[PDB]
Amino acid sequence: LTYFSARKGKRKTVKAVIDRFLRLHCGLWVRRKAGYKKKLWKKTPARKKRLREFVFCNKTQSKLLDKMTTSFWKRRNWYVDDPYQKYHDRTNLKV
Amino acid sequence: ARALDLLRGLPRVSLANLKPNPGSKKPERRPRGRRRGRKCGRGHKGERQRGTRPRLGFEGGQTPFYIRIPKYGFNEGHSFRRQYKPLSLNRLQYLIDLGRVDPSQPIDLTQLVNGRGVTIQPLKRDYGVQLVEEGADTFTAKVNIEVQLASELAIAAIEKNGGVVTTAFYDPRSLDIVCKPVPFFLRGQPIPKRMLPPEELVPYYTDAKNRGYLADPAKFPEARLELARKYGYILPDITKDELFKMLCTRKDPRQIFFGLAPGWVVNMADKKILKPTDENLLKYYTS
Amino acid sequence: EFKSIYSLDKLYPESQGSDTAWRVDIPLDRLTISYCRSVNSKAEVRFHLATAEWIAEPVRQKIAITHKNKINRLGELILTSESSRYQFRNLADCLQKIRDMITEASQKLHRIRIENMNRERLRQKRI
Amino acid sequence: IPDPPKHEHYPTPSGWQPPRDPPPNLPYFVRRSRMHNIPVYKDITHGNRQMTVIR
Amino acid sequence: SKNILVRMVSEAGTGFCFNTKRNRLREKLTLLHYDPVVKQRVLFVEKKKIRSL
RNA sequence: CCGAGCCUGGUGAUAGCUGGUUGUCCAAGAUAGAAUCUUAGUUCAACUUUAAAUUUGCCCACAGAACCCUAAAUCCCCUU
RNA sequence: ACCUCGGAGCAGAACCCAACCUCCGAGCAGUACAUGCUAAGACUUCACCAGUCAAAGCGAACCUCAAUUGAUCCA
Ligand SMILES: [Mg+2]
Ligand SMILES: [Mg+2]
Ligand SMILES: [Mg+2]
Ligand SMILES: [Mg+2]
Ligand SMILES: [Mg+2]
Ligand SMILES: [Mg+2]
Ligand SMILES: [Mg+2]
Ligand SMILES: [Mg+2]
Ligand SMILES: [Mg+2]
Ligand SMILES: [Mg+2]
Repeated sequence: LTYFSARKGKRKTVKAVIDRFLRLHCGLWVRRKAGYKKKLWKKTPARKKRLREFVFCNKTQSKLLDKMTTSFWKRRNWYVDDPYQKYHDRTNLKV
Repeated sequence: ARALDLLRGLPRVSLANLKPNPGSKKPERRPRGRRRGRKCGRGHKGERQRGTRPRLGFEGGQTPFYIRIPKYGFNEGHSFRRQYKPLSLNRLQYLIDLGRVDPSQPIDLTQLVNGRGVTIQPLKRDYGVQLVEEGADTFTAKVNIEVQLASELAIAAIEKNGGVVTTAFYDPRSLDIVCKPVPFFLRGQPIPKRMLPPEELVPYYTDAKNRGYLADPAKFPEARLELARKYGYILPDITKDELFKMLCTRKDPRQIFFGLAPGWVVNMADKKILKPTDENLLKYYTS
Repeated sequence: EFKSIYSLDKLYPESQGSDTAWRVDIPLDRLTISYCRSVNSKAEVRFHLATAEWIAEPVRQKIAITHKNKINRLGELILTSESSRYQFRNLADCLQKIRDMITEASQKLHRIRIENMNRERLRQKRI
Repeated sequence: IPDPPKHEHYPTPSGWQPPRDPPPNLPYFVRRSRMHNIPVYKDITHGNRQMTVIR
Repeated sequence: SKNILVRMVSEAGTGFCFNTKRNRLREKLTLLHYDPVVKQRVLFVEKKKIRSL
């Protein structure tokens, strides 16, 4: 997806997935479940909480957007007042 | 050695006796012949070989995965979010044991980055470095560490051993010169004066608990007493030791180095240091 | 050597001496402390209760009768904490619990009282 | 890199220990790195090759 | 146009709200509900309509 | 050679469609389906391939898997 | 003529299974307003999107029906 630009000849990230997803440095990507802001009146309480909770992504669609993004978005970022600091790293992972 | 005594008997090395490590440069495989030549690994018939496949992330008219997911405030203003690089007092204990940074003198981000303790990328919007509680044990530094951010355990551990902690904010172009001043000294311009913190970090750098350089010195004994009262350790009054003056060496705002000040132009080839000596220029650099 | 308009002496003239920035209960020397690990570092504090002069008389026995579980055979109150990996933070909430104990001293149970009432209404018996 | 200070107490904190002098007479020897550390390192490959190397 | 969806507002001024269905002909309703902020059953009055169903 | 002329230029227009794609030798290898202004195609699944980490995989033995409305079988399963 | 969803046979017995194959239906309604918040562990309409069940805890009392419906941006 736009492998080489015209003014510099570099990959170009689309700001779509920036607004939709978020990266952890281990290589994981999360997202807000769709349909969480529409027709909440008819949904049971168990459904709307399932929509409010975050969800990870499969390796394929994660790999797909990883091909899209550039190395700038993959670097380690040390934010302040960031709850994702505990999750950028991984612990007790075997195979 | 067993390596060299072979070469003396073996013949002389030249271009003809030259060869790389086997397994490094694998041979190129071009599509010419019976094996690859027929279709060259592009499929039988379709966009795969014709080259008119859709873009990446296309589902054949179906809504791609990246549009069906709603937008949320994950990374907005990330080019202005607050960032700082970690620094562990384990490493500080490690680096002083190696002797690259001397505890006899006041430690600083300049002495740190001159020691290559941690890299820093000011154009990647990191306004300094924070202390990290990991390393509370095995710490006898006694240094007058200069930092930007600081944790409560790091301050207590440093003050227990007799050291000194203090926060000091730097601007983007005021920090890149701090972490790397010599190329600006190849320019010849006067070093710029620092600024006050932004319109949200002032409560932090004015508070006494976090050792704010705007906070009063009268409140630091109170904060020291509460930390000793908190984590249960004696409070060593550092006025006794001979180097108490060194430990209290601190830079006022709008000054980078303890020696140098804004407006002071420095030169290395035919080494000289110069002043403006104009009332209009001098009184602003103090401001 | 250099003093800006935002300098310490200029901002707050009340404090001038650099020594002013470094001027000056629960005696640590009287207490006994040890450390171990089990992945968190545990801090074990121990001290004789009745010998502590810094605690007053009515507070001392109050802690004894209310915290009968933790006292040792030799008379020392034992206290432990292994929430964090940092022995300093372990020592922190240890004395905080002790501070919370003396303050309140100076100030399933539903099922338990049922059986006590059942036991009391069962023992109507004269010699 | 400056030669580190000769600490009166060993092993130094942070698990540092300089090499013994004179070395032990052996058929081999392992030198320290630029930072006077041990040249033992880790490495991950294929997501599962969980190995350690010496240089 | 049988039923109607209506919102209600916390009379305490906290701003907690939700929605429920109502008949087009039935009069205004006032019911209790557990406010997570006030943390007990409190009366809410419904104000207006949002959409028919 | 006018359902709208001819020449150059944009233009190497684009074409999910056809046409064809160059030396030698060896191994493995056709595989449920869902969605699509989608059924001549594409994305994912499944299958196949390479280089690896770990250990179970396969065949399966008694027992076990519905009332409603009498089939060959099937699922699981320690042993071997 | 149909384009989505649910039930029955084809598909008898773990699962799945199509035909412009054979039938019946749905795009609601009713009662509460804790139809509140969180949380172990799993299934999943053969991918994904979705859709599902829920121990326990805080806080309280002392949901039925089968489909009964609709993503993103934007307002
Ligand atoms: Mg084809
Ligand atoms: Mg062809
Ligand atoms: Mg095309
Ligand atoms: Mg490597
Ligand atoms: Mg003509
Ligand atoms: Mg072409
Ligand atoms: Mg073969
Ligand atoms: Mg088996
Ligand atoms: Mg599935
Ligand atoms: Mg429960």
